[PDB]
Amino acid sequence: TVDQVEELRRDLRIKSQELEVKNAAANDKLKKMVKDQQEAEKKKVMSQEIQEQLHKQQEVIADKQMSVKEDLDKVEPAVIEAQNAVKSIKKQHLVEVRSMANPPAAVKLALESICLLLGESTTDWKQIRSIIMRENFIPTIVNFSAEEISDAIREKMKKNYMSNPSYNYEIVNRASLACGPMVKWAIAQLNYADMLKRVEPLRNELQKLEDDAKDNQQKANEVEQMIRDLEASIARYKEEYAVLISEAQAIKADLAAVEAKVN
Repeated sequence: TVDQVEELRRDLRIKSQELEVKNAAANDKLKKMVKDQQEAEKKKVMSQEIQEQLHKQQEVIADKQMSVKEDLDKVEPAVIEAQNAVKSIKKQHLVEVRSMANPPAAVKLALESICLLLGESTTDWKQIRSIIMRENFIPTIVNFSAEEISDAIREKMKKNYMSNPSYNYEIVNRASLACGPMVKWAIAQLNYADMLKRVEPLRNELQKLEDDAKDNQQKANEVEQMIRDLEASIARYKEEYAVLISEAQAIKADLAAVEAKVN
C-alpha cells in the first residue's frame, strides 16, 4: 500500500493545486463585484446629487408659476367682463352711432382708440364709422388676443387717450351707449397688454427650467436604471461565489482528513 500511500499524496497535491484554482477564481469573482460596486455606489451618489437639484429647480418653477398665476389673475377679470359688454348691444345704439353726422368728442375718441388697438392708421371720420358697423368688427374684438400689440401703440394709447381726462366710461357711455362697452374693453386690454410685458420673460423662463427639469428627470432615471441593472448583475456573482466557496473548503476538508489517517 506504499505505492498507494504516495499516489494518495500526489493526488492531494493535485487537489491543493486545484484549490489554488477554485479559491483564486472566487477571489476573481469578488474582484468583479468590487468593481461593479465601485461604480454602483458612485452612481448612487450621482442619483441624489441629481434628485436635490431637481428639487430646488422645481421650487423655482413653482414660485414663478404662482407669480404668473397672480400676475394674470389680476388684470384678466376686467377683460372678459368687457369682452362681452361689447356683445350685449341692442342695435338701437349701434345705429345711434352708425348714422352719426356730427359725433360728440367722447365717441370719436373711443372709436379712434379702438381703431388704434386693432391696427388702423386711418383716423378719418366717415371711413371710421363705416368700419365700425361691419360684420367682422365685433367678432374681431371678441377674438382679439392682446398678444397682438406692439410695444409702441401701447404708449401711443397711454400718452394720447387714457392720460386725457375724457377717456372714461361714464363720459363715453353718456355720449353713446355703444362706445362705453368698448371704452371699458380698450382699458382692460391696455392693462393686460401692459402685464404681458412682465409675463413675457416669465413664460420664456419657465421654458428654460421646465425643459432642463424634465431633461434632468430623464438623466435621473437612466441612473436608477443603471444602478438597478448593477444591483441585479451583482446579485448573480453574490449567489455564485457563495456556492463556489462551499466547494473549495469542502474539498479543503478531505485534504486535511486523509493526512490525519496516513500519519
